[PDB]
Amino acid sequence: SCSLNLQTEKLCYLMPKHIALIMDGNRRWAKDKGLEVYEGHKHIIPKLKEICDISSKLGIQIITAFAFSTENWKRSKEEVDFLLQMFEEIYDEFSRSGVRVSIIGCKSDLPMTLQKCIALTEETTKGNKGLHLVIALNYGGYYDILQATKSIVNKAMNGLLDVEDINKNLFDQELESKCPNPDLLIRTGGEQRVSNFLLWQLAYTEFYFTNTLFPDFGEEDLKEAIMNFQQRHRRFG
Repeated sequence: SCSLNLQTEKLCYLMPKHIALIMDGNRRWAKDKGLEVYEGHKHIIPKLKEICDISSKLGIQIITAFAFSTENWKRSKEEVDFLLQMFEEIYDEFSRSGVRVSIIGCKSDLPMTLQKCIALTEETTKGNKGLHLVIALNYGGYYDILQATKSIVNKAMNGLLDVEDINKNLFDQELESKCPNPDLLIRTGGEQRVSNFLLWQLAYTEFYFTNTLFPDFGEEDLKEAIMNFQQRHRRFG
């Protein structure tokens, strides 16, 4: 059965509280400087830290950043190997910062070195009360919905819930990215797609696509995206 006409609520009841980031344009950035792809990749973590510090001053509370999609597993070993090595630098950039860092995604597929850096990073930052950075590493929208579905099937087979208890709120509590959902998605590098980043979480998100390449994306670029977000609310709010 189904019924939508008496279903009120809404998930989790002018500045965007939560920004989702697709950090694209780094390979393109390297190629048009005549640099190896690896020189572009090296900009990702330090640029993400720079955006966190700017965002924290503007009163943004959450950033979810798409660091490593499941599609990365389809590139040359050397490129994957570079990238999985490179993300250990999350410890160096964030462990002694004022940013609270969580990772979402399938940790088990990552080298135990990366797994332990990730675990150390979450542990040392867990007490920071400023911006919460969620880093999506080996993460997909399909993955999040499937791991949630599996969790609900387990609960049902152990008599913890009835099919009639399955609703927006119950499902949401089982996802790795939970509401409050992103108010604004920013994608750099010119593509106008979400590339299986978040699916469930983007239902009411404002989409902002810029041709700016991630390594050129600075405080000015961010304030422009936010002012655009504010004019959309005056027009459609």
